[PDB]
Amino acid sequence: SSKRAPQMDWSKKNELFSNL
Amino acid sequence: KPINVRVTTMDAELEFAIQPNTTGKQLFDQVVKTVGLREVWFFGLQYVDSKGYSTWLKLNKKVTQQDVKKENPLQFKFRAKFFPEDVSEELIQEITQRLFFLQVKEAILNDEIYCPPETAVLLASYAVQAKYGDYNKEIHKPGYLANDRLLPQRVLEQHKLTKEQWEERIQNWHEEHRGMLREDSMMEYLKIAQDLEMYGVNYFEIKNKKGTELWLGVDALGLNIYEHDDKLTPKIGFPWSEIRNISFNDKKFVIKPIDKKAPDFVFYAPRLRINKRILALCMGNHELYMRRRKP
Repeated sequence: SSKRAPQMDWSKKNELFSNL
Repeated sequence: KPINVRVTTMDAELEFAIQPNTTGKQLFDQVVKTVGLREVWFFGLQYVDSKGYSTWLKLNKKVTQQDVKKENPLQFKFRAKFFPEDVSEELIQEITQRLFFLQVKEAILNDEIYCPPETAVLLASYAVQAKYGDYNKEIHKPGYLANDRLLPQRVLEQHKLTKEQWEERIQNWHEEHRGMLREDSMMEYLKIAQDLEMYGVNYFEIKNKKGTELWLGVDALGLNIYEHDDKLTPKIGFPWSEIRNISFNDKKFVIKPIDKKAPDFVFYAPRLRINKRILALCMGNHELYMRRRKP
């Protein structure tokens, strides 16, 4: 697989983003 | 009346003249006519403004009403603003291939696109094949690559290898590309380059709610969030197919999803000048993404 971002839904994206 | 302008491609310098009413689209179309390029949708013109910032020229607007640095002549760079998802399938003309090859090589050598050593050596190898043609013992005696810029500075510093040893490593690969034509050699370079993690992505200083400094990546496939000290590893991705709208106000970007039953993604970006470029790159990359899936 190419260097792409891990798969997740938009709520999970926000949670992960919000405490990076 | 009349205004001298210089437009530079990666391998040519063009001299034109414009009138106070000349639009960005007119100058752009002239460059494209002169160069004979048809894949126009990847490219734009760059200028430096009176404040010193590098800015993309707006096409549907007069050149004289965009605060281009006042000098004789006015200076422009013809460059790729957008990058195909695949070079093989989308770069049809050789001029388009050449201009892309040259721009990407420059960004790799300037350490703007990260490239690990072995790959860099192999890439240099294709550049040598493209410039020099077939290896020839009679012409290419040791030292023949001394006046070539072949490797990124990052590579030349990390190792114990001397300049000449690096040139030997590159020579060794060059010998193995025997009957490879210039066009094919440039395409082989591009095929390897396009798989580099930093290739084709515009990076911007970004923040979350907590105020944590991150990177935003805008590319052909969508949006990506990177941790501040790792531009190679996407941490969160936003493919174009999952995006409904992108807008910004003052310092806040709002990305609205297709789902509609899903929350809005928001982030913060400090400078208006920069945010305009972020917005324009999203729209363009989104439009080109759709076109490829709806011919």
